[PDB]
Amino acid sequence: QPVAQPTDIDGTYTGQDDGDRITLVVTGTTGTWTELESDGDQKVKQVTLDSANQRMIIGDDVKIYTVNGNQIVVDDMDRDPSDQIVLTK
Amino acid sequence: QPVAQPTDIDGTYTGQDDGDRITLVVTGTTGTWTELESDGDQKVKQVTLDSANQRMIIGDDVKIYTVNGNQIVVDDMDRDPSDQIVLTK
Ligand SMILES: [Ca+2]
Ligand SMILES: [Ca+2]
Ligand SMILES: [Ca+2]
Ligand SMILES: [Ca+2]
Ligand SMILES: [Ca+2]
Ligand SMILES: [Ca+2]
Ligand SMILES: [Ca+2]
Ligand SMILES: [Ca+2]
Repeated sequence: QPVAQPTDIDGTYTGQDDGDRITLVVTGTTGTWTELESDGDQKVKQVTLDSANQRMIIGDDVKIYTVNGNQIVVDDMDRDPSDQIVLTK
Repeated sequence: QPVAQPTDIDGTYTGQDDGDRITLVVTGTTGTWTELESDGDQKVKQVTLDSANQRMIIGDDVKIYTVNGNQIVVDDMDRDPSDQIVLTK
């Protein structure tokens, strides 16, 4: 289904994904997604947040997001739980 | 109805109620509720947060709370909108 998300979720949320530390900074309806690799490099992707349709676009990859207070759960469109990412501020 | 709330909502939320500034600090499942009066006095009440049953106890007054990201909406049990308080971090 498509469930509308809260619109005010400014903050800096962190978590882990396939060994990389993820840092999501949300400013309004946009953001940045930063991955910290093993070697210490970082990959930075621009984010847009579609709150009505629950869509998080990271670079050009479409995700689903769910806001639970300080927690943001990020899912693949097929919600493959092997690929779910949990971020917390 | 009774809708369960996110459990991780640490932060400092502010708003206004009947001319007083309200500051809600949440730590885990507890908190403090501070009212700033006109004369500059403050009234401080202890808070408990019942996330499963959506109940916020402020001192000994029972409220309903709804978490929308950085926003916490606090309602009387009869949800009289004349008495709703919106707090944001
Ligand atoms: Ca803000
Ligand atoms: Ca590299
Ligand atoms: Ca998949
Ligand atoms: Ca993975
Ligand atoms: Ca925390
Ligand atoms: Ca006084
Ligand atoms: Ca009433
Ligand atoms: Ca009032």
